[PDB]
Amino acid sequence: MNQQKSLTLIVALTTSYGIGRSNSLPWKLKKEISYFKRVTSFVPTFDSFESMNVVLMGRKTWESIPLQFRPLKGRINVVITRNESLDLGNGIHSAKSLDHALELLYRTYGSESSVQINRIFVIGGAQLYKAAMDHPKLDRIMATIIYKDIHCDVFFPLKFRDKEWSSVWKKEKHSDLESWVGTKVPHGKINEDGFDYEFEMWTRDL
Ligand SMILES: NC(=O)C1=CN([C@@H]2O[C@H](COP(=O)(O)OP(=O)(O)OC[C@H]3O[C@@H](n4cnc5c(N)ncnc54)[C@@H](OP(=O)(O)O)[C@@H]3O)[C@@H](O)[C@H]2O)C=CC1
Ligand SMILES: CCOC(=O)CCCOc1ccc(OC)c(Cc2cnc3nc(N)nc(N)c3c2C)c1
Ligand SMILES: [Cl-]
Repeated sequence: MNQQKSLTLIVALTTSYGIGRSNSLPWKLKKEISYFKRVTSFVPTFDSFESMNVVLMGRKTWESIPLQFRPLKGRINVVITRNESLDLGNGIHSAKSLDHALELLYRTYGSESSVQINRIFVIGGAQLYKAAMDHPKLDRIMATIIYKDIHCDVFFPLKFRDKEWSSVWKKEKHSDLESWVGTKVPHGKINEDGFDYEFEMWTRDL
């Protein structure tokens, strides 16, 4: 009673797998953030009466979000921190691991709760991404590929777009991305402030 739902990782990364710098994002992509918000928030209409998605994040990531945007609005936020202490918070879930997170959510949001969980997202930390990539329930990566080798100092931990991982991870057709995401999504290269990026969806079999 815990390993029911699959997990989905969402991430914006460079062709060199760069995801962050001096604790922030090394780009300003207002439309990319907008896609992040849409994907992490989307719940099918019949279910949206009573269902919410969950965002799981590292502590370094909760801190890196501008204070004005936390908790990520309209999603159940859980911060994962090996050190369950005084950090605050208007109603804010803390777990010491990804699995302890799942147990807290299934305990807190059972049939018995007015709020029901739709999809569960891991939204980063390189270190949390690492745990997710090792988790037997992670089966989907929503990747925004940034076609510039922007200087980063934090990297996504597994080269999932590369030949060595290509029998495990497969990029899906764009219509399948749109099906999963529940709307039309810009297809192909988008340019916002200096460089091209594009939305991808990768899966693996559990
Ligand atoms: N480009 C993208 O899409 C994204 C980029 N980022 C970027 O990533 C950088 C953050 O990466 P990273 O340094 O790895 O930070 P994380 O957000 O993964 O790390 C923060 C902390 O979360 C806890 N934590 C993470 N994993 C575990 C685990 N398996 N078990 C217990 N606790 C855990 C902390 O433990 P403790 O409290 O014990 O220290 C860890 O130090 C920032 O630059 C941020 O801007 C973030 C999200 C998305
Ligand atoms: C209400 C209007 O207000 C808004 O627009 C929302 C504010 C969001 O601002 C952010 C500022 C910094 C930031 O660094 C972490 C994030 C997190 C983020 C951003 N893109 C992201 N993009 C992708 N593909 N994946 C992510 N996982 C991701 C993640 C975690 C968000
Ligand atoms: Cl958001």
